[PDB]
Amino acid sequence: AYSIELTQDLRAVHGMDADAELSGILATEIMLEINREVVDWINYSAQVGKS
Amino acid sequence: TVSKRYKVTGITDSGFIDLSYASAPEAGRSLYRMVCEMVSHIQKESTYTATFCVASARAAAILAASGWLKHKPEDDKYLSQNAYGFLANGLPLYCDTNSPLDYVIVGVVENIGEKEIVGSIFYAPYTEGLDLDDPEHVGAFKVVVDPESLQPSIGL
Amino acid sequence: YRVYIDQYAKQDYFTVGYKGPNEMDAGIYYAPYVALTPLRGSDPKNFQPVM
Repeated sequence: AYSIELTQDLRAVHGMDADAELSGILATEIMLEINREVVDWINYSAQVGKS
Repeated sequence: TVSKRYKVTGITDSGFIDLSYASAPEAGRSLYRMVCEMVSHIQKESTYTATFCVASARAAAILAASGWLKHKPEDDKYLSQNAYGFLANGLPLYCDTNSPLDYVIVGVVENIGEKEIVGSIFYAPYTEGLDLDDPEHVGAFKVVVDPESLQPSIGL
Repeated sequence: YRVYIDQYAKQDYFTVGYKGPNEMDAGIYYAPYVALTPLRGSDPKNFQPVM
């Protein structure tokens, strides 16, 4: 939910693509979380060692 | 809401002149003195030559009632078709027909070229950074199609 | 062994796992279904985009 007045600002001042930056942080966030999930089902589901 | 109010002690005191139909263009030219004086009160304080004039319809007619506002067929070229005519002083007189005053503004627009552009109310639209079809449109439309009734909504 | 860091770890540890040759022999199954299908739109009243 990025503003339509943002992209024009951010295309002009920073040259960055606005949209393609959010699609950058959403696509990365889900694949970071889905990846933080399985590592957290390994450490959740792992027996206690040295016992 | 910008232009410095022009007040002379004799007549224009209270902030503006009062013109009555009595006797002749003597009322209509008595405004053309105030336009001429406002143009020389730009050249003192601003120092720029005051290249236009703006007046509400009713107050640009009594400045046309003075005579000395000559549109005429051959003179079309220099007034860019928007002007109501040229004051004999050499200024284009842009009829307003909108604002709620009956005012007469004098102002300046001068671009010496390159990066120096000076004149009242700089405007200066911003599209740069946006993808437009043709440069001159100053902002782009957008279409939506409400997802309740599917009929579109267009906005700029 | 193959040692993967856990870059976010609260105290400290090592979790010794197992991964068989098969994709079947695991201990936990990460099975994707659809991947990050992007979705676009715009707020219909104020014309401003959401994604």
